Amino acid sequence: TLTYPFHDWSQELSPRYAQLRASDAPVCPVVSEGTGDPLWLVTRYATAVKLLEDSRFSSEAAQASGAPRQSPVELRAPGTRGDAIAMLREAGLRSVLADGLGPRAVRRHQGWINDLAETLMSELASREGTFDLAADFVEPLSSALVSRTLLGELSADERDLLAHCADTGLRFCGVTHEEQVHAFTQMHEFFLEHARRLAGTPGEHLLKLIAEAPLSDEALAEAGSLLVVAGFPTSSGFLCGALLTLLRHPDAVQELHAHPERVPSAVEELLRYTPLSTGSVKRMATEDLEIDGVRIKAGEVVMVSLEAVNHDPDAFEDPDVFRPGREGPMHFGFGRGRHFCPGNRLARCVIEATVRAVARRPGLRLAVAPEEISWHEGLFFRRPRAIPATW
Ligand code: HEM
Ligand SMILES: O=C1N[C@@H](Cc2c[nH]c3c(F)cccc23)C(=O)N2CCC[C@@H]12
Ligand SMILES: [Ca+2]
Repeated sequence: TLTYPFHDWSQELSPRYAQLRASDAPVCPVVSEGTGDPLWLVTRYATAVKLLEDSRFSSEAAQASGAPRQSPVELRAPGTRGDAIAMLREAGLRSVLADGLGPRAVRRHQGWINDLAETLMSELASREGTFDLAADFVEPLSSALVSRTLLGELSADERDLLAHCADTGLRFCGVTHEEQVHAFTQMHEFFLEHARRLAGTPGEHLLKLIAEAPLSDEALAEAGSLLVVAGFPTSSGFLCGALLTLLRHPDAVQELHAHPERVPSAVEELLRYTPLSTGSVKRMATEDLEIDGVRIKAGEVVMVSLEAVNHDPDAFEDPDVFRPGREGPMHFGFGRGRHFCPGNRLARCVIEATVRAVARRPGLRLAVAPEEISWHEGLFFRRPRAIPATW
């Protein structure tokens, strides 16, 4: 009878996650609020590891059209396949995805990424009065990341369209079903017209490397939509949430100011501590399976809340405490197993650049109380409406 998700749109995690984590079962039945579909939900680290590293629990089958699902609408343009990352790896493009997303891409981009974060912070520090870290730092930094490393150079209008399509499509509520679907239609039709054009510009952005490698307009458009939904609301949501975390922990920031070698530990702890998705990664049983004693029938979908797992006290001592340099296991902020986020290198690079830009300038603080922060309600990927801030 428990419906999913739990409407915890701010950084305050729903109490249900601890309730289920403490209950007497390793997986719990829920019902999708948006479709009425029955789903399984995992909240414990030990169980999550087992699930996400068993390839008989399939991601592609859970993303497929017609699957039991937590989203109110299918997350694809009608009539399209909607599984770009599989299609690209199927077309033999793993080596290109590594060149575009891996350590060589980070070496290519980290210089300007850090120059940009400093330039943005410096411009804000030269201003008299208050400013908005969401609109004045995160949005330009994450837009530049998406443009220069993933899509190619976008005009302001094009960026606004894609950002709007992501915010409208990647929702549990707040928009009608047909508005939600049409957001994917608009983005797909944008890339049907513009994906190849974007590839024919200067740069080494991933969509270029995909278009240049040894692909139909429909496949390249699916790649563009993938890069928007995978890179834009995630990075912008996470950077906003990590800034809120840092601004609430001035002692930790002061330690990073004094000991810049401790920033990478703080980046990893932010990935554990700062919640992002309001839903769950999901996988469909491709045959009858058993997880810690509970039978999962072929075709049933099992969900893992990364947020729940990252706050599991059996995994992390004092899980609700922001503690850079804690010595526990790998966080789940990028997932686990074969589908571990391939954007994790660029993500870490932009997070580190943000953490260092903040640590170099102590005194940065919120210009309102944490409870005065307003949150977009119903996004898959949490994001505050604004982060009023000041020195
Ligand atoms: C910055 C650019 C990013 C790109 C290009 C990117 C790309 C991707 C792609 C293509 C996938 C699908 C992999 C698959 O299904 O095999 C993925 C998964 C994932 N990403 Fe990212 N990502 C980015 C940023 C982020 C950030 C900032 C976070 C979190 C802080 C994140 C968290 C995740 C997680 C948890 C998954 C796993 C989903 C699952 O297991 O089903 N990503 N990412
Ligand atoms: O909310 C949602 N999460 C993702 C899974 C996820 C968890 N964390 C993530 C992250 F940080 C980056 C990318 C993805 C995720 C998913 O499958 N969704 C289906 C329907 C609802 C939506
Ligand atoms: Ca079905």
